[PDB]
Amino acid sequence: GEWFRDNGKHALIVYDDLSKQAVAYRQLSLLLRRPPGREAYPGDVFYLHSRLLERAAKLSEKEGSGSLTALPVIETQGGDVSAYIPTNVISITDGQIFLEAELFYKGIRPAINVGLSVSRVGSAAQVK
Amino acid sequence: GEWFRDNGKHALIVYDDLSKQAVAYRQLSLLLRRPPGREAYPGDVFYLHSRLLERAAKLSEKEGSGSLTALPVIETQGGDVSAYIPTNVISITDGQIFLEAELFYKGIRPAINVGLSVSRVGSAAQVKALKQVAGSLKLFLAQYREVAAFAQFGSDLDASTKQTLVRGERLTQLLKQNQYSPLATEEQVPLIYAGVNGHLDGIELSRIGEFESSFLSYLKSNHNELLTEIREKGELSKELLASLKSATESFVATF
Amino acid sequence: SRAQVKAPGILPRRSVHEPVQTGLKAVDALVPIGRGQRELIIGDRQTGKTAVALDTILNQKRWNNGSDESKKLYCVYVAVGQKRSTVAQLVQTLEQHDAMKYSIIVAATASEAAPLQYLAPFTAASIGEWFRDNGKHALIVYDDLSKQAVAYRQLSLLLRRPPGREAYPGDVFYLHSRLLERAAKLSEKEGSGSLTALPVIETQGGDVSAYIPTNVISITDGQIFLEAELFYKGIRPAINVGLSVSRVGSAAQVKALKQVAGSLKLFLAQYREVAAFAQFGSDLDASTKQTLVRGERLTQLLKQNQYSPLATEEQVPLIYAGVNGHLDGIELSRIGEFESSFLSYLKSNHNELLTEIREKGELSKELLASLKSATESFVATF
Amino acid sequence: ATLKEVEMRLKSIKNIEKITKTMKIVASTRLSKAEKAKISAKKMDEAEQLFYKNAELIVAITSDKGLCGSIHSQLAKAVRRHLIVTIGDKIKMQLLRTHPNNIKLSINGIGKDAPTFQESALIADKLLSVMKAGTYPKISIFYNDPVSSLSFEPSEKPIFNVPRDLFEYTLANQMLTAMAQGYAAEISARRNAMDNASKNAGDMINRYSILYNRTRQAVITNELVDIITGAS
Amino acid sequence: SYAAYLNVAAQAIRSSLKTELQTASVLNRSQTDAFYTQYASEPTPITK
Amino acid sequence: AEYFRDEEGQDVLLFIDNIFRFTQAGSEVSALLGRIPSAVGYQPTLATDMGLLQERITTTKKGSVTSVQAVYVPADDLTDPAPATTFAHLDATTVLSRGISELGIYPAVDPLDSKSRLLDAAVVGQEHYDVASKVQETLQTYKSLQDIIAILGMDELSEQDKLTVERARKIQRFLSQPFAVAEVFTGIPGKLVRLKDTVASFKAVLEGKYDNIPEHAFYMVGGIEDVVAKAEKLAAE
Amino acid sequence: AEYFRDEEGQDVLLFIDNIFRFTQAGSEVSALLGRIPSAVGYQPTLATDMGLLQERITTTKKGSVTSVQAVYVPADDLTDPAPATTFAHLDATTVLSRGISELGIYPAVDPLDSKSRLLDAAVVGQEHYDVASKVQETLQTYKSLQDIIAILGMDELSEQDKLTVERARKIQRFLSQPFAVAEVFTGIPGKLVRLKDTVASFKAVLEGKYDNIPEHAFYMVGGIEDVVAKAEKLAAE
Ligand SMILES: Nc1ncnc2c1ncn2[C@@H]1O[C@H](COP(=O)(O)OP(=O)(O)OP(=O)(O)O)[C@@H](O)[C@H]1O
Ligand SMILES: [Mg+2]
Repeated sequence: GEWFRDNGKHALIVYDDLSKQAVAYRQLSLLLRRPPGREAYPGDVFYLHSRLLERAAKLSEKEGSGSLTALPVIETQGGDVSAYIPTNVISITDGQIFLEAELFYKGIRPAINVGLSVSRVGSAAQVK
Repeated sequence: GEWFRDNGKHALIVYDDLSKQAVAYRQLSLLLRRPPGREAYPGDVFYLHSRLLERAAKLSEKEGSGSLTALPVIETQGGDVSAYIPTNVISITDGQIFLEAELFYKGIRPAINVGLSVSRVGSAAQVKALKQVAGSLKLFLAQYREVAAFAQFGSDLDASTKQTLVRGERLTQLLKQNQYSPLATEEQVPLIYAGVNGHLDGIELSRIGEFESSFLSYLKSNHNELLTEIREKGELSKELLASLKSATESFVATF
Repeated sequence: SRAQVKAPGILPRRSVHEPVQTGLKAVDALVPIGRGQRELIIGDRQTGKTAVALDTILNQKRWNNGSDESKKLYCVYVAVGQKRSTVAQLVQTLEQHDAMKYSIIVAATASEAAPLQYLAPFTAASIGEWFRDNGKHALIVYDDLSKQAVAYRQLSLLLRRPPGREAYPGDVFYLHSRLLERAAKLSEKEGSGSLTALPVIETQGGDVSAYIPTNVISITDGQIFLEAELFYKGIRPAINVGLSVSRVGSAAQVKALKQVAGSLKLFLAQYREVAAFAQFGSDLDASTKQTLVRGERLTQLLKQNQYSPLATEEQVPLIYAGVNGHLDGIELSRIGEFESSFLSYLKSNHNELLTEIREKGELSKELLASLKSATESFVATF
Repeated sequence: ATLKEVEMRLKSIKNIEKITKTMKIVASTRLSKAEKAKISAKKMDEAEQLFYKNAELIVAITSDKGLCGSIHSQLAKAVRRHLIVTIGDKIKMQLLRTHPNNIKLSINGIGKDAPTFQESALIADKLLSVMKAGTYPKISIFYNDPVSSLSFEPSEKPIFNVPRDLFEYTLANQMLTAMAQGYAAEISARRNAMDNASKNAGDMINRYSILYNRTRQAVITNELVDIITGAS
Repeated sequence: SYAAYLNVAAQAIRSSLKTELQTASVLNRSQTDAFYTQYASEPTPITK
Repeated sequence: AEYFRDEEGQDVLLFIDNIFRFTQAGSEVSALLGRIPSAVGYQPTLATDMGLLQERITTTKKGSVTSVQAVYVPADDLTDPAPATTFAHLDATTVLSRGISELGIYPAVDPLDSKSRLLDAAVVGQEHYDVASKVQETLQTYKSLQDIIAILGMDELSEQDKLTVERARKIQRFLSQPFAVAEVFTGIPGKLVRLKDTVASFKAVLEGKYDNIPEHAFYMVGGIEDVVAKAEKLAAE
Repeated sequence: AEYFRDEEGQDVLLFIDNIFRFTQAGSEVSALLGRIPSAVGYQPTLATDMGLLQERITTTKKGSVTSVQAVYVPADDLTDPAPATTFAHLDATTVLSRGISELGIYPAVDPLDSKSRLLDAAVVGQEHYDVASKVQETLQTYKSLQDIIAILGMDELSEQDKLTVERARKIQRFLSQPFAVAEVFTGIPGKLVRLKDTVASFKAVLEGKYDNIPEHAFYMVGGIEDVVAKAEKLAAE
């Protein structure tokens, strides 16, 4: 994506899903005897994701006006957003679209919980 | 026990108790510095208890048709079965007999929770005389276990539940018995019969023990032929059920 | 004096029989602290612990200016893990109140190397032990031992010693034990001195099952448990009278306060039993409604402001008026107006009752009857 | 936070759910009698009402036991909207907080069982003896009516030598007729209320059953992190 | 008093019933537990 | 203790206070020796260390070393490995609970949480087992109704359960006892009661013979033969 | 900041966002430095590595530093070693909580867990102190009744408690406030509310002046005058 970005073109990146990248990094680490932290995850999972998602940036006309848009996906156990990896990616990211299973079964599809959902840049991108 | 199993004989093995075996194995492994797992236990505790238990078996005729029967004991703290070793053994075994403190200190003895206890195999092995009479005891007890919560209210209860409350009390008082007094099937089937058929309803709940101890003496003294036939045949003919109804009613009336 | 000197043994001690007067109603009347005792002030963050220790320090002003060296109690405050500005504010409070002249502060602050945070409590203990060994009396407050444990853990792990529970070292119990029970009450043979310890502990999430709380609760003679649900309800200090306990008990209590704390404790136990039904007070039975009333009035009665400690001459009349039912007619919101307006009355019109409660130490019948009279002569006007 | 806390919370909630289930059941059993009573009493009332149909203070009725939902709330509110003799402690308290000087008489202990003409007649007698109710230019009875098996509505009903005996008798008749319908209504509202309560208990159990499992996984993971770091 | 007159006449018609016919309902009709207290000042509770 | 048993030929009793700290110190010494910590932090040798201590406390032909062991339960969790392992060895328990002194009866032993393995008809006799069982039934019936007694009152109870609560309060109080050592502080003279004089004294209360008597006559009296006298002397006052 | 404090003597304010990352970055490197890990996975030096930085952020006789620090709480676990250690280094602490955010009440501050050294009558005044104490009491009464409201309902509650619950729902909603930088993603324009106006408003609410205005009038408005204006607007709808 950073090629389209750096050459003036617009890209979008979907990660489906980062929970399993985190699991794989936990595996790779624990097999290297890296001491486990919270939820048995290594201490550097935040660094695993932050240096991935910070690359999604909108550049200036000095660089060429490219942009990379990141839509990471996370699976939540039992619907709890208070878990370690979800909270980390919520800290990194600029918003969340929370899809709730209760609404999905009710026939509300897409199951956007408009309450927990927020785009902290918001109206700036929205069409006038 | 495997000697008896393999020589065509029948053996029973009671492990009292395997939780302490798991603790011994944990000590043994941690002092050997083997890598622990959950609950400080080694990895293969499941392979300890399975390798122990499922040596119990009933053999084919090609092998002498012996058997070895295992009654493992597990001490559960606070009655929680979520623990690791209890979960493993509950998963290895063909059933469980659940003894509850809540029933024990309320004077029920043995404190068998009929709702949680299950035999997934033995119902085929059960004695026919007992099966015929006790088939409905599961249902009557399952209904009593519901109504027990509503009992203390009184007259407000419907008659279709008062009957349940009358039966289940006598049944629970029947199933309790003193220790080191194990009863023969010939003495067990008549009592479950009197109960399931509601003949004890005319007796005060405080006197069931007097009833049982008396009843045995009557059948033994005046209807021995029927006990003899029950244990010689193991199953109740059309005619034996009738003679048992007659003896039970003639006793209850004159009791 | 060396830091890790050995505590005194069985033989030279004498039993705790004299009070460490805190001036806090909820303590002196329900969980008394004696001279020679070890009382754990335990509670979650920002719950009132340092306030308890500091009110205890500040209440000694009425005795320490005295000439009778047997009553004055010197103080030592060990700030372990605290930031220097908190010690600056504490010294400001003690200077304002003129309590510094009888207080030593020992400060192993956060920026101090972990060895010094581990070592400061022992040196402060050795400072107090001088007063003990010279026939004087001392009160050593540790704020707080959890952070000494954290420092000892840092030291141990960087020394590559193997960790135990919760990453702590194996011998943390031996760290705190040989610290705390250096507190003692010595017999006339050894100079009658005393050292009293008030270790603070900080409970995460209210969990007393944590390793260091589980240890220190086992070393101490009692615990003052501070809880935040009580704080936000205006019960301040937020002492859970049900979780708090003293193992020295009545022996450490002022006699006049004992004579009423017995009934106070019984009634608050009855309240703790019925309290689940507190909100639906109307539909309950007469006796349950009465118990709820009296217990709520007493719980409100036990509250008092910060840096405003009370004399026992001011505690006895109030706990009496509460126990003996007089306050039942007073609306729960006016009890604050009561204890303020009553003592001012007692001091004005009935001074001899306070003078005798203070001097004689015991409520005599000739005096208890006059106290009943003097409380009726107030609830009537109130 | 810890396992001993979540498990104790869950046990308390399951106890609340059982305590409410038994209450629902007993309210379902006690109903048939109340409905028989309401029908018989209303069948009596129809006869006496027919006469006024062809020709031409407040008593407020509730029981003393609560946990019946809005039975006392709606009726105290209807009485205030109309704005006194209170049968039952709860309407008594509702009125006493608002207008303590207006209460003239209170009766309690009646509602523990299906009403009868003994209670109604004795209440009428003490009423006509202490208050001399028959002199008042107006008398009105406030009571709850079971408009359906799952709802109720408050209601006011008037009380206007044949005339003397007739009024004195119709007083007891209408007090009985109101007490019966209020008893049925409160039983029904004590059967629907505890139903909602038990279902809310079930939802709370289904939440704490996730919180518990999360704490279980966390506890195991951390105990094993400690063991491993000790073993490294 | 006329309602209570009917009450005592009912008791007369009721106790005169055969002792085998006095079903639990007939006893229930005769066991009013109510208490009364006139009123915010009010005296002690009085049985009906 | 073992020497006085095997070399003095007499029955002795050994107090250990507190047994929790034996396991605590074992855990310290194991951690220091570098042994892998087990569960919440105890030594793997916990059960075997407790065994090698306890199993010397036993009866032999020359005598018996009896033991009364104080057991500190951390965080009130009877499932902590220390008390859990201790319980496997001891067969009599005596719970001194604050919830009994809060209402002012000493010794302050909980009649219901306290329990014994030896409460068996083959050991204590059927006459004693019946009395004990009906005591643990009356007290438990009372402890079942307390919510009802509070929210409602004692009038709502049936005449049966009103009698049960009366006899339960009388029994709760009669289990109190003045110690022969409390004579100094409490002043009360102190007395001890034989097992017969106790079993029969409670049988008489359950049989309702002394239901005529108030509860206070049971409060600090060593046996019913003195409860009668206290009743008389209180009524005469 | 320290040069501005000491060398220039000016007044300084230092914003640090987010200081948890310092301890996390130390944790990431501790394992590779060759240290045995402590609790849930942090480095041994957490408490002192933190202190060496934190104690430099302080006011001195030479100059003043006003420090605002953001402290991340992982997994919403306020008990994580890092926040638990940071709480001791701060004079004021406002804990933003997720529940208050799901309820829609931005800026999501937990009115109870938030605390300050200056909330004493000697500084803020007795009126202010008592208003804050009554707010906290109302909200804690509301939080103690939540189970009852979930299962039983609000009908059971007493007359004082229904009022306290209505008033708690108003108060917790009035602590909401729109921010001029949040307008882009909330739409509601910003409001700045003076201290005196805030005290007066919450006093008027506690004293019962506005029991006649609905809860929605308090949401995401500024002062009490805006509550009245919005009440009139909603009524006109
Ligand atoms: N009796 C009281 N009345 C009113 N406020 C009190 C009382 N006691 C304490 N407080 C308040 O509680 C706050 C905490 O005081 P304290 O220093 O005792 O807490 P702490 O237990 O030391 O918590 P930490 O040391 O973790 O900050 C102070 O701001 C103080 O104003
Ligand atoms: Mg402090």
